[PDB]
Amino acid sequence: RNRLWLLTILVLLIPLVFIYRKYRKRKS
Amino acid sequence: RNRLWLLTILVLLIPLVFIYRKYRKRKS
Amino acid sequence: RNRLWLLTILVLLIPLVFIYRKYRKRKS
Repeated sequence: RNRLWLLTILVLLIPLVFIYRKYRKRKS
Repeated sequence: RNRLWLLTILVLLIPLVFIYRKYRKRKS
Repeated sequence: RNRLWLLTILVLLIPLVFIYRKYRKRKS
């Protein structure tokens, strides 16, 4: 009811990174 | 009575962002 | 035949794109 289930969960989070790319205004 | 299985299906979908990086089409 | 568990393993992989951002810029 957890642990292994948690690993499956992490990927769902990854669409967040794409949103960050859009913000990419200036390099730092 | 449990959409937990459905959440697992979503995770497979995020590799799309990785594909965008390969394009390197600057802005878009 | 039936490898539903295998499909979940693919899902773990997308966090890799986020990791590249952590590395920053190299080239050198």
